[PDB]
Amino acid sequence: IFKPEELRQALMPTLEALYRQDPESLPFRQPVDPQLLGIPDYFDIVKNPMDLSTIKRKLDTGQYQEPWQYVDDVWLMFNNAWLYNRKTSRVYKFCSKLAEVFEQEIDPVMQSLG
Ligand SMILES: COc1ccc2c(c1)N(CCCNC(=O)c1cccc3c1N[C@H](C)CC(=O)N3)CCC2
Repeated sequence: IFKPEELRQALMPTLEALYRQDPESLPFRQPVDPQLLGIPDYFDIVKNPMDLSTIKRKLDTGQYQEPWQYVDDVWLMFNNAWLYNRKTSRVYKFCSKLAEVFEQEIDPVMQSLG
């Protein structure tokens, strides 16, 4: 059983590491509004949108029972971006950088949580 405060304390630094990436985190910080962004087919392609602010809210409000659910949301965010965007795009390349950062951050943390 994982207490929500323990998950927050352990996992939030990994999320903060993503947020600190500039310019790479910028398209990932807030939920996608497809009409506002001029990408009206977004939710047709991306069935389960995810973004950094949603993940933070889930940690803040105790919505994860176990740490792999958090890892899965981060990876969902990445996979959505690699699915929707062209390989030359900023979002695609930025996603790839975030995945590099996340891999390094999450490893010791997951080992520590068990
Ligand atoms: C589009 O690339 C950039 C790169 C840098 C910056 C911005 C936009 N802008 C705008 C940020 C807001 N737009 C997006 O978030 C976005 C736009 C088009 C497509 C995608 C968008 N992002 C999500 C992940 C959905 C996605 O899969 N693809 C801010 C200044 C910095």
